[PDB]
Amino acid sequence: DQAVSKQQYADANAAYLQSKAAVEQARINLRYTKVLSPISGRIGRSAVTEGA
Amino acid sequence: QTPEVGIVTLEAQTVTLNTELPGRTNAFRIAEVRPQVNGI
Repeated sequence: DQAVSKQQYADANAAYLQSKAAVEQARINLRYTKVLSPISGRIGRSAVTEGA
Repeated sequence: QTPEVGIVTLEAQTVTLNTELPGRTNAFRIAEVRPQVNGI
Protein backbone atom coordinates (compact mmCIF):
# COMPACT_ATOMS: atom_id res chain seq x y z
CA ASP A 1 0.00 0.00 0.00
CA GLN A 2 3.19 2.17 -0.09
CA ALA A 3 3.03 3.12 3.58
CA VAL A 4 6.84 2.89 3.40
CA SER A 5 8.98 4.16 0.52
CA LYS A 6 10.55 1.99 -2.17
CA GLN A 7 13.90 3.61 -1.29
CA GLN A 8 13.79 2.43 2.33
CA TYR A 9 12.50 -0.92 1.10
CA ALA A 10 15.46 -1.40 -1.24
CA ASP A 11 17.74 -0.35 1.63
CA ALA A 12 16.15 -2.93 3.95
CA ASN A 13 16.30 -5.66 1.29
CA ALA A 14 19.98 -4.83 0.71
CA ALA A 15 20.59 -5.04 4.46
CA TYR A 16 18.82 -8.41 4.54
CA LEU A 17 20.86 -9.84 1.65
CA GLN A 18 24.11 -8.44 3.08
CA SER A 19 23.39 -9.96 6.50
CA LYS A 20 22.47 -13.28 4.87
CA ALA A 21 25.83 -13.25 3.08
CA ALA A 22 27.55 -12.41 6.38
CA VAL A 23 25.83 -15.34 8.09
CA GLU A 24 26.59 -17.82 5.30
CA GLN A 25 30.21 -16.72 5.76
CA ALA A 26 29.99 -18.08 9.32
CA ARG A 27 28.10 -21.14 8.06
CA ILE A 28 30.88 -22.12 5.65
CA ASN A 29 33.39 -21.27 8.38
CA LEU A 30 31.66 -23.84 10.61
CA ARG A 31 31.83 -26.11 7.55
CA TYR A 32 35.60 -25.47 7.63
CA THR A 33 35.86 -26.26 11.38
CA LYS A 34 34.96 -29.85 10.68
CA VAL A 35 37.31 -31.24 8.06
CA LEU A 36 35.65 -32.58 4.91
CA SER A 37 37.70 -34.90 2.72
CA PRO A 38 38.14 -33.22 -0.69
CA ILE A 39 38.40 -36.40 -2.80
CA SER A 40 37.68 -40.10 -2.32
CA GLY A 41 40.16 -42.91 -1.90
CA ARG A 42 42.41 -44.76 0.52
CA ILE A 43 43.16 -42.49 3.48
CA GLY A 44 46.51 -43.13 5.13
CA ARG A 45 47.45 -42.54 8.75
CA SER A 46 46.89 -39.48 10.93
CA ALA A 47 49.88 -37.15 11.13
CA VAL A 48 48.44 -35.35 14.17
CA THR A 49 46.17 -37.03 16.69
CA GLU A 50 43.30 -35.97 18.96
CA GLY A 51 44.31 -32.98 21.06
CA ALA A 52 47.27 -31.76 19.01
CA GLN B 1 78.64 -105.48 -3.22
CA THR B 2 75.71 -103.24 -4.18
CA PRO B 3 75.76 -99.51 -3.24
CA GLU B 4 74.16 -98.98 0.18
CA VAL B 5 72.44 -95.59 0.41
CA GLY B 6 70.93 -93.72 3.35
CA ILE B 7 67.40 -92.91 2.17
CA VAL B 8 64.78 -90.77 3.95
CA THR B 9 61.09 -90.53 3.05
CA LEU B 10 59.05 -87.34 2.63
CA GLU B 11 55.63 -86.78 4.20
CA ALA B 12 53.12 -83.99 3.64
CA GLN B 13 52.50 -81.71 6.62
CA THR B 14 51.40 -78.17 7.42
CA VAL B 15 53.91 -75.34 7.84
CA THR B 16 53.53 -71.70 8.88
CA LEU B 17 55.50 -68.82 7.38
CA ASN B 18 56.27 -66.12 9.94
CA THR B 19 58.27 -62.97 9.26
CA GLU B 20 59.89 -60.29 11.41
CA LEU B 21 59.56 -56.57 10.74
CA PRO B 22 61.24 -53.74 12.68
CA GLY B 23 59.43 -50.58 13.66
CA ARG B 24 59.02 -47.88 16.27
CA THR B 25 56.17 -47.47 18.77
CA ASN B 26 54.09 -44.32 18.33
CA ALA B 27 51.62 -43.44 21.07
CA PHE B 28 47.83 -43.60 20.83
CA ARG B 29 47.04 -39.96 21.67
CA ILE B 30 50.12 -37.72 21.92
CA ALA B 31 48.98 -34.14 22.28
CA GLU B 32 51.27 -31.12 22.41
CA VAL B 33 50.31 -27.97 24.30
CA ARG B 34 50.94 -25.06 21.98
CA PRO B 35 49.65 -21.75 23.37
CA GLN B 36 46.92 -19.72 21.68
CA VAL B 37 47.51 -16.33 23.34
CA ASN B 38 50.35 -13.82 23.75
CA GLY B 39 51.92 -13.29 27.14
CA ILE B 40 54.36 -14.35 29.83
